[PDB]
Amino acid sequence: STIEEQAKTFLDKFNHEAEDLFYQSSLASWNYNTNITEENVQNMNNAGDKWSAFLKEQSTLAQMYPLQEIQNLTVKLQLQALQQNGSSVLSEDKSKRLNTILNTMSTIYSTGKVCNPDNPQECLLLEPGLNEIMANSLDYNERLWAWESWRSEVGKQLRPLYEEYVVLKNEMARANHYEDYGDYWRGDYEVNGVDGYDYSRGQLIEDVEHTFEEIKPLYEHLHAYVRAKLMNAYPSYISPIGCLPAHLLGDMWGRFWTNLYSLTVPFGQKPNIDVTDAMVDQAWDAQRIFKEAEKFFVSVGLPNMTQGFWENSMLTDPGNVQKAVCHPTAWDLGKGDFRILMCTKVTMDDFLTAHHEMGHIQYDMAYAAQPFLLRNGANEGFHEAVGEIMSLSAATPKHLKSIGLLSPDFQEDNETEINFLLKQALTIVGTLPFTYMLEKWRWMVFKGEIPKDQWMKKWWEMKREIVGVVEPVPHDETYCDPASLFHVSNDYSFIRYYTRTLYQFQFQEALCQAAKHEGPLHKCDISNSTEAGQKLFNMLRLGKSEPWTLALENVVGAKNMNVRPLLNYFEPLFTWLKDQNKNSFVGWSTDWSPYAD
Amino acid sequence: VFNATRFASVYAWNRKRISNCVADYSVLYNSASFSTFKCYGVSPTKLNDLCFTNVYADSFVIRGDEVRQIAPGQTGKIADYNYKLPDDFTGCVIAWNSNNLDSKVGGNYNYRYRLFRKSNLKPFERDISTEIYQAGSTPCNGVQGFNCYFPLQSYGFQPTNGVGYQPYRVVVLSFELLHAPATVCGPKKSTNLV
Repeated sequence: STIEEQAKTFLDKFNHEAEDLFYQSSLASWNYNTNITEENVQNMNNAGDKWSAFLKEQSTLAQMYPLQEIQNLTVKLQLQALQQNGSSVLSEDKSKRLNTILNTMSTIYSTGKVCNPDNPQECLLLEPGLNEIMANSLDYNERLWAWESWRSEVGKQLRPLYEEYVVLKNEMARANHYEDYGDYWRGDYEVNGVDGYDYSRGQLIEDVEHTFEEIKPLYEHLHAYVRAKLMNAYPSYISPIGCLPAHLLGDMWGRFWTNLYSLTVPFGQKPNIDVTDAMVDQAWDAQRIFKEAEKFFVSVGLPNMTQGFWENSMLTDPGNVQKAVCHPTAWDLGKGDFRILMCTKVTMDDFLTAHHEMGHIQYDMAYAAQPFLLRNGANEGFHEAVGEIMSLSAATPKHLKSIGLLSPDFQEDNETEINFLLKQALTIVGTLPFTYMLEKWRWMVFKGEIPKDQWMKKWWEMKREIVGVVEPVPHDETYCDPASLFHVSNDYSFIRYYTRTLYQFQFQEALCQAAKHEGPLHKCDISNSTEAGQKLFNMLRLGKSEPWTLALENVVGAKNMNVRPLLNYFEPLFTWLKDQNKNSFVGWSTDWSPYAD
Repeated sequence: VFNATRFASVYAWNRKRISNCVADYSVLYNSASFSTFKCYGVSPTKLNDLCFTNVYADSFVIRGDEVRQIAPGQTGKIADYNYKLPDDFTGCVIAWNSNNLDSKVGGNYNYRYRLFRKSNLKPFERDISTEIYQAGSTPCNGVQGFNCYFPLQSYGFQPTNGVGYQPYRVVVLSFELLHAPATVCGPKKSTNLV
């Protein structure tokens, strides 16, 4: 009689009908990625539209069950996502024009290219063409030509398409009773209905801004060290208290500094840990690479992989006849069908990536018993965070020596680990400032605090203050830097990468306390320890059915994000960088520019 | 019985009456052709020495995770709304993976189930009624709509599905001893003569 019974009935029949259409929609995309054919391209659109229109048809009946009469927390969470109308709230024109802007901006990204200034005939596309050249390019002009010319025909041309994306997406948030479109993404962390665990959407701006203050002393030292090694190349453009060029970050957007690890090696007289030459002599293939990782999850207590998982895996690309995307991805369809599509070579990264790609599948097995709408991570940062903790355990010399990759007589000391922390710091400490910088800029533009003319004026003004990077060539409001980015042009969450760093480290410190490991954190290894797996398995099966604030307390015992695990794991590196920076100036100034003298 | 090409749906499950013959259960247990075999109230080795008056062999197909709901005094969707075992049920359960037969490319919707019912089914009760289920007080009149749903649902069957959800053909034998004379008995021996 009560609306509760009617709501639970609508939710029971929704999981069955949605599981069949969702599985066929994801299955169609699998055959399209594994094999490029005219039949798979159409099946992805038909199966994709059938499932896309399914939620639109169920959303009409979901708004007829108010959440005020529902006293069940698990029931409101399932209807919380269905209550949203998506693009239905937008006008007929604004709703159809939105997909045209997303498809137009996404097409220019893949079709965009920059012709070689020296070779006008040869014109290389950004990916891989422009992303690979900028990685190993040490030239100042060669890197500036592709970096400066890209945003000229892209950033400038995408400005009118980006303006519509800002006005169109805002109309959707306002129809949803949201302060703005920026608050739309913050809704993933929204927590309500539980006394004391409530997490407001606006509290994210204060947490990300409060936690970033503690990372400054660690990043300032890491930035001063990188500027000292590269200061001998161009002392005029690189000031001691200034900032590093934007195109010298090692790649197009300067997201990860790992490419600079070669020249930033503190000690070149000592060997480095690499499994490439060790795996070659062992004569291992893609079939035994995943098998070795499957035994790791069993040592911690996690169930093994189903027979269909290993049988349906795609270990390589059979030439151009049948082509697939080598980009590692973990595909979860449904009905217990788990698969991974990746191109498997013999490298030290593929071994670490195998644990990451398998972490997503292993993570999907815990909450697989939850309802369709309840199957998901507690937030957007837990997806890749659970997979990083698995890779961090494999990179430790203790895990490598266990399976026999690294020689048992390999000497492990400060000089050996100091070089390892620097490699992980560039990929970790390097993305944090860039993530908080770009993510915070989008929130200000969407909120309306930055006029359209100040988009670029505030972009570089906040860049030197956050990441300490200055533009070699000044740009006007015509250019759009985020327009060229992959996540910004594809309408994907860019904040999930910032929180992933804080979440992956919290679990690393908590899981190692259960296994009773002593010494530095980077020396910890969760293998052979079945006590840490039982504690992490509890939250793995919860998913988003419970507030992420509550599930996070059962693991690390914290009700919010904390930077403490970031300082301890990087503590040994901070102590060494502090001494090497005594002869230099720690930090940078925002009053220095390469074109302003 | 288990070799039959097609089996009835969980709601359509057929009930076969077996009587007036001899039963050899050693071939089914030692054949290793079953995925899971369990009995309730009677041991498998004692069946050969016991004579039963009536033996009912149930046939149907259910999900892998749904097999755990088959037992005396169980619960769940398939147990309450489809097939339930009384607390005194003395029979046995048999199941094996049908993914190599029932499941086919594109999916097989021929096997359905009853998702909703106004109450829980009684022991050994089969209701094929397709009448629309009314969640609330809003009239339905056989027309789908708000608070009106179709109870029967089709099991998704494809070979790419997980082993847990793979369809399993289950044969439930109901052993009931009534006041009528006993006929079905275990096998014989007939040793050598001297």
